[PDB]
Parts: sequence; structure tokens; C-alpha cells
Amino acid sequence: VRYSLDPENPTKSCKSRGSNLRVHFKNTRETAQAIKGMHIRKATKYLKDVTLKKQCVPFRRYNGGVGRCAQAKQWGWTQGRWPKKSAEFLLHMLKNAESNAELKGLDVDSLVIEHIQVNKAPKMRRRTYRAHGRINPYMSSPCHIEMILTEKE
Amino acid sequence: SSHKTFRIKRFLAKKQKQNRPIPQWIWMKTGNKIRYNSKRRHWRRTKLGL
Amino acid sequence: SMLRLQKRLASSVLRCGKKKVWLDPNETNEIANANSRQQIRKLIKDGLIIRKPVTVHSRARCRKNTLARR
Amino acid sequence: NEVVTREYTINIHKRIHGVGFKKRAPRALKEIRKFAMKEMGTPDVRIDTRLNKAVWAKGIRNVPYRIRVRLSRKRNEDEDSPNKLYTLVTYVPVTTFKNLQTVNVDE
RNA sequence: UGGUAGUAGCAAAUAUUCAAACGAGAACUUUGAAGGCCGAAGUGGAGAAGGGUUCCAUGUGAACAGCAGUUGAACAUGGG
Ligand SMILES: [Mg+2]
Ligand SMILES: [Mg+2]
Ligand SMILES: [Mg+2]
Ligand SMILES: [Mg+2]
Ligand SMILES: [Mg+2]
Ligand SMILES: [Mg+2]
Ligand SMILES: [Mg+2]
Ligand SMILES: [Mg+2]
Ligand SMILES: [Mg+2]
Repeated sequence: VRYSLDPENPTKSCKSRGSNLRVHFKNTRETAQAIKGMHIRKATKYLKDVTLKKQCVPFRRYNGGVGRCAQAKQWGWTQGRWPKKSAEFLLHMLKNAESNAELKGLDVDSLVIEHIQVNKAPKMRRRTYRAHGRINPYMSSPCHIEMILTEKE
Repeated sequence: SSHKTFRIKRFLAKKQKQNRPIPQWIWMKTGNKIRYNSKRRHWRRTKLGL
Repeated sequence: SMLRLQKRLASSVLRCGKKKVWLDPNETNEIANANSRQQIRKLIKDGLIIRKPVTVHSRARCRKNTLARR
Repeated sequence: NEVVTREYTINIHKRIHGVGFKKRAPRALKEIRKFAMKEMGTPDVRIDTRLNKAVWAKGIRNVPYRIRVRLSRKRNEDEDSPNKLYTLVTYVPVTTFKNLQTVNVDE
């Protein structure tokens, strides 16, 4: 469909899209920024390390509240976490992008992620119960994820 | 209540038969705007009155 | 798979609660496709459904104490 | 070389000293599994039910201080997990845990 | 629709552990074993008022059950 920015060389580029994904936007954006400029294989093992709590995702923008971790120093940051389901979702997206590259007929081992973007999806409401007979929303924060990979040397 | 009267039981019977979903062949009509049955009743949200 | 139906049926036939009903952990596939009180009786006769013996509550200690009381 | 069987003794009292009463036995199982994974390079560790009964013989807040465990690294069966081999822990009923070396048993 | 903010919190009633099965996926389903609680004024078995298909079986896991769910008093089919 219509993406944010088209690849400069569409001949050797693959794309992936995910809409209305039940995963936190704030976690997804910051775990996407860490893997923004990574190689395809390096990103996948990074996500597995995040799932196994071996490498952390530095929280830079949505930094309020989240505590520190010893692994954050390698990123030059003081705060980080390990959102496993956020890592898993775009890990599946990376696999889907790799399949698209295989379908197009490109070299998988030369794919470097160039553009990855996370946007806010329409929130779906739920109900929570408070004191004095009050009702407040329990809104979710789903996100849209868009990714484009291009071959590099 | 297990000691239901005839009229109340008949009223509950009609409400139960009204609670069924819309068949899937209707929304293929030309002049149709019924995407779903909006007047469905659940025993835990709406108590039907009485 | 799912065995709540079989356990409830076995308890009803055995005239005891589901606490003492022992379902064979090996022939789960054989048990799972019973779904009828008539053929769980066949399973009972086969031995796949056994009621566990009542938990022991001995009064031997009580009787020994009452002997000293007397 | 890799399919081996060896038995040790585990000082549960040392490994759970200071944990809460409602957490002693579950942590004792975790420490037994952690010890097996630490001494044998295999994250896949399975604890026998008889060993589970032996650990929980007294109660959640009361466990034997020392327990004899036969630890065996075995070649994995079908349904190929990433771990090419697994480890099995078996309880060894022993009267006294005195002058007991970590002997290596043989087939 | 934002900052608050991925924050407050998800802390009333002692407590879960192990192996297997289905399953693509299991701290949460099922089985078996162990350890527990309610302790016959019960966390048991049955009624009246009240609710009205919530009862039973199969399938789904789109939405809900403030985590997740192979589970449901959820949804769809048929009975009673
Ligand atoms: Mg800030
Ligand atoms: Mg603050
Ligand atoms: Mg509240
Ligand atoms: Mg109120
Ligand atoms: Mg908090
Ligand atoms: Mg509470
Ligand atoms: Mg009852
Ligand atoms: Mg039911
Ligand atoms: Mg939930």
C-alpha cells in the first residue's frame, strides 16, 4: 500500500506492514529504534537476547518511571527494559519481511533495516471500577508497525 | 424462580427466541444496512426488567 | 485432552465424589472418548476407572488414650 | 562420553538458608534444578516424581538438609528441542550423608 | 486528543511442587503423585425469593473474563 517513505531503490527492497497489533506503543517504538540500523541476522539475535533478558532495549523518549539496568551502559543510556511480546511481534514482522525478500528473489544475508516506523492505532476501550461508584476508561494502546529492508554491502 | 407463572414463562419464551442472532444470508440483500443485531440481550448486563 | 465430563460421570456412577475417582494417566485417549454413563461402566469393569480407597483415620490412638482414662 | 550418570549430595539447608517458610520447598526444587544445570551443561533438566515426593516429604517449610541425587545426562528423544541432550534427577534413599564422596556410577 | 504515564496500582481470608497428555504455543486446561486449606454454625450436599436458558455436548479463540489462557457463566450451533 502507501507507506511513509518509499525505498530509494525499490528493485532490491522488501517491505512489511502490521496494522492493529495489540502491543504497547511506547514499548514498540523504543524497541524499534534500537533495531533501526541493524543487520537482519544481527537484529534477530538481538531480539532473542531481549526475549531471554540478555540484551536490553534502552528507553530514551518514553523514559519516565522505568528503572535502570546494568545492560543499558552499552547503549550509552541509563534506563532500559526487555519487552518480550513487543520484541516477538516485530520479530515475526522481520521473519515476514525475510519471506518477502525470498519471494522477490534477493540475498537474505545482505539485508540491513533502513526504515522502521511505529504509529498509534485506534484505541479500544474497556471498563474499570473505582471508588464511590465511579467508572473510568481502560483504553488499550495498539500500534501500527511499518518496516522496509534494503540490500547493502 | 422455579415456580414460574404461565404468562411470565411465555414472556421469557418470546425474549429467548428474540435473542438469537441474525442469519448470515440476510446481509446479502440490496437495500440492507443491518451489519449486526444491535438489540441482543445478555443475562449479566441487561436484566430484562420484570 | 479434557476429562472433566468423564470424571463427573465416574463420580456419579461410583456414588462417591470426584476426589476419590482415579482416571488412568496412560489410557487418556481411551478414557476421553467415553462421554456416556453406559460405557464408563465398561471402563470400570476394564479397570481404567478405579475409586481410590478411603483415607485412613484410625482411632487406635483414641482407644489407647481412653484405656488410661478408664 | 556425553551419556553419563553420576550421583552427588545436595546441601539444601545451605542453598535455601534465609528464605521464607512458604518458599523453602519450591526454591529447594529450583536450586536442585539450578545445581543440575550448573554442574551439567544442559538447561533441560527433568526432576523425577519420586525426588519431588522426597523433597516434599516433610512440608513446604521443612525439607531435608542433605539429599542424595543421581544425575544422568541422556541423549534426547524425538520432538527435537534445541537442547540435543537432557538431564534427569533421581532421588537416592540413603541412611546417612557422612563421608559420602561424589562417586561416579557406571552402567 | 495530550502532559501526568508506560505512572499509581493489579498486597483482605497460610500454598503450592513435580511428570505426562492435547496443543503451534502452558506458572494458569486435563490426568497422576505429593504438600495444603474449608474442618459437618464449612470453601460440602439440597431448597424459598430473585435471575431466565446462565443447565448439557461439539466447534471457534474475532471481542470480554483489568496477565494469559488449549478454560469459561464469552461467541455459534443443537438438545434439555
Ligand atoms: Mg521524558
Ligand atoms: Mg516520576
Ligand atoms: Mg476499583
Ligand atoms: Mg456502588
Ligand atoms: Mg508500578
Ligand atoms: Mg484482592
Ligand atoms: Mg449443589
Ligand atoms: Mg457450564
Ligand atoms: Mg486478560
